[PDB]
Formats: sequence, C-alpha cells, structure tokens
Amino acid sequence: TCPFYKKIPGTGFTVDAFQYGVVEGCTAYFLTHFHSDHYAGLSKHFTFPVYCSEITGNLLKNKLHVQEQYIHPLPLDTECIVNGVKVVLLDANHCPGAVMILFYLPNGTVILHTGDFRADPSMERSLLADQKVHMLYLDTTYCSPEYTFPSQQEVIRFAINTAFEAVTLNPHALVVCGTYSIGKEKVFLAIADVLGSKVGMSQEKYKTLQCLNIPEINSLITTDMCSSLVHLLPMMQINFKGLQSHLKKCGGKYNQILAFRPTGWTHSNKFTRIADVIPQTKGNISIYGIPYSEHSSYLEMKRFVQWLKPQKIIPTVNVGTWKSRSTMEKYFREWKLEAGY
Ligand SMILES: Oc1c(F)cc(F)cc1-c1cc[nH]n1
Ligand SMILES: Oc1c(F)cc(F)cc1-c1cc[nH]n1
Ligand SMILES: Oc1c(F)cc(F)cc1-c1cc[nH]n1
Ligand code: NI
Repeated sequence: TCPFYKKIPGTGFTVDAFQYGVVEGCTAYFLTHFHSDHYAGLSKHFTFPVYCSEITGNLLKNKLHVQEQYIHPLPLDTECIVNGVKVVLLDANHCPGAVMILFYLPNGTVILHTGDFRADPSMERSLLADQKVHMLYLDTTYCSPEYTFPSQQEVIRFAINTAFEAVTLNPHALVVCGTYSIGKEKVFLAIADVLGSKVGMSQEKYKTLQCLNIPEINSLITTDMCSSLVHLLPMMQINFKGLQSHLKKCGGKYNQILAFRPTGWTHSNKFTRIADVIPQTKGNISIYGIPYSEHSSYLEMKRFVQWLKPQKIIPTVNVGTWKSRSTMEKYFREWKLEAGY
C-alpha cells in the first residue's frame, strides 16, 4: 500500500507511486524523474494519466512503452492547471528530465516536493522566490554533516586532466566509464570531448541517451565501439576481471585501460581531497572512484532549507529506521533555531 509521504493531501495526486497497484482516489500520477526506484511499476499496460517533464515522457514512451495517450509532459517554469489545481515544475539539478513540483492547494496551502535534487543557490532565484511554502517534501539522502564531497565542476576537472594526461603519454590507452542509470553523463561526455572521440556504447544505452533528445549528446555518442577510445560499460563490469575481459575483445588495438567509477559519497571523502585521489591498479589496468554526486551535500541542503523557511518538513529518504528519523529531526530543529524561529 502507498505510504503517506507519497500522497499530496487535499488533491487526487500522488508522487512516484507506481508500485502499489491502483491507488484509491488517485486521479493523476506525477513522476519526478526516470530512476528505477521512482518509476517502479510503469509499463505499456498503465492506463492512468502520468504528469512529468518532456525528457521523462520521452523515456516512458520509448524505454517502458507507455502509451502516448497517457503521457502528459509539462514545460518547466510555467503555471499549469491539472485536474483543477495549479502546479509548476522546476529543474531539480539531478539527472536529465528531473523536476521538483510546486502544488498550490485549493485551501491556500503551498507544497514543494523536491523529488531527488542537488540544492543550489540558483534555486533562490527560481519561481520559489515569490511566495511562502507551508510543507516541504525533502530529498534527505545525505542529511548528516559527515556527508561532504566536491562540486561537480571540480570532479570533472580532475577526470578531464587525468584522462588527457594518460592518453597523451600513451596513445594506445583506452578510457572506460561505468553507468547503471541516467545521470552523470558529463563524466563521459567531457572526457570524450577533450580526447576528440565519440563515446562508444551498447544499442540499449544509445537508445536511452537519444531519448534525452539533445544534439550535443547525439554528436558524441556511437554504437561503433571500434571507432571510439572512450567506452561505456555497465557499472558491474568496472573491476579488474571485467576490464581484462573487455580489453581482449578490442583486437590488439589497446595496451592499457584507465577506468572511472562514478559513485556517490564514500567514506574515503572523510580523509582524501579530490586532487589527492589515487586509483586501484593491477598491471595495465587502473580504476578511479570519483565522488560525482547528483544529491545535495549536507551544507547545500541546510542552506536551501534555511532560505526557504518551510513551516513543516517531511523527509522522503532514510525514513525506515527510528535512528535515522530522530537524527534528521534534530538537524531540522537546529537549522530552525539558528534561522531565528
Ligand atoms: O545532461 C547533459 C549533458 F550531460 C551534456 C550536455 F551537453 C547536455 C546535457 C543536457 C541536459 C539537458 N539538456 N541538455
Ligand atoms: O529547518 C527549518 C529552517 F531551517 C528554517 C525554517 F524557517 C523552518 C525550519 C523547519 C524545520 C521544521 N519545520 N520547519
Ligand atoms: O533507536 C531509536 C529508537 F528505537 C527510537 C527512537 F525514537 C530513536 C532512536 C534513536 C537511536 C539513535 N538516536 N535515536
Ligand atoms: Ni534519483
């Protein structure tokens, strides 16, 4: 059964609620983004209205085969009326097509649902600047002060410089990047661009990237592996055995692999700085774990919430244990007392 934190009270709306069968009284199902834990349950047999971004709608149509008649794409930054209720979609700074949703309830209450997001000061000059938000449904993935990591720009600078140095020293080196979902496309696109290469990948991954429908990505991707010196593989293959196996298939074209595993936060962030990061190495294979996050750091989250000044916060991540729930509630109270309430 559908949990309380996925229902929007005083409406017929749910958010990211496709794995619970027919939800009683739900007239419209919102989907914040195309990640599997959020879309779980959608297929060609779904017959209720789905509201989402254009990019999310492209993925629903082509990857999950949802019928066109049930897909309702909405433009960003635009007041829209859905089943008698004013809504706005805002960029979430997560993966491609990811949104936050502002709901203007009939009773005068205003709700912001962040979906998954990476909070940024630029959100302080969105349509959020205008008015009061009563309730915030918050992506609390990294809601603890130990969760630190660098900016996306700093991580990409490291990856570009590392890859360019390696291939300039050894023109016969291959670069490999791991993936298991949409998001983090900058890692492989930025490396390919500096090396003057397209990114080679499976037909299935090519299809997914096409669905994003953006010319710059299309110009840098191919299914012809032999023509490319940056290859994408499933994240599960980014290990010494998997990479050894892959190098055999390349027909003596390469004699070294440099590989990148984009992760989220890992405990090595507590000790090491991005500039001091070193790889795991075995013979002619090296693997770098790089902390490229598409979720807010603790400090980014705190800044956003202290700016927004919501009356109530409902966490949507780490909700399963009493320890997690208690810890998050203590941070929200600290932030409030500091902020002057
Ligand atoms: O995600 C992107 C990326 F990684 C590289 C790029 F050039 C463009 C995008 C993008 C996202 C939405 N519109 N365009
Ligand atoms: O955390 C808050 C903050 F930083 C500023 C603010 F105005 C309110 C809160 C809050 C916490 C729980 N309910 N409201
Ligand atoms: O363990 C707990 C529990 F069972 C119930 C509860 F409300 C809180 C906790 C907890 C643990 C650490 N901090 N808070
Ligand atoms: Ni996500």
